[PDB]
Amino acid sequence: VYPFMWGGAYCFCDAENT
Repeated sequence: VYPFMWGGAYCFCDAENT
């Protein structure tokens, strides 16, 4: 459910922090 930081955050870490 948390494929972000797991394999590589691309939202809360990218979506807003590109």
